[PDB]
Amino acid sequence: QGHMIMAKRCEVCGKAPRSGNTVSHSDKKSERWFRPNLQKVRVVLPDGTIKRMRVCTSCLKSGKVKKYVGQVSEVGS
Repeated sequence: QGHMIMAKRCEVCGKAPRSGNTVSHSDKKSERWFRPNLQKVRVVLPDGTIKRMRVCTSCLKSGKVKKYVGQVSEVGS
């Protein structure tokens, strides 16, 4: 393999979701289930719109993205 380049990655920074080892709690949510290491977080667009985008945990942790707050985890760190 290696020629099949159709993969799901961060639509914000382009990097792939290479870290999804974190068990969350109190979610029990399902937006067509969860993606492999990818959390679609509902963010706000500067054009005045709300969009679900696939964001990598790296970007989620760095929090340097245009966000509408889509993280309700009860643990700080």
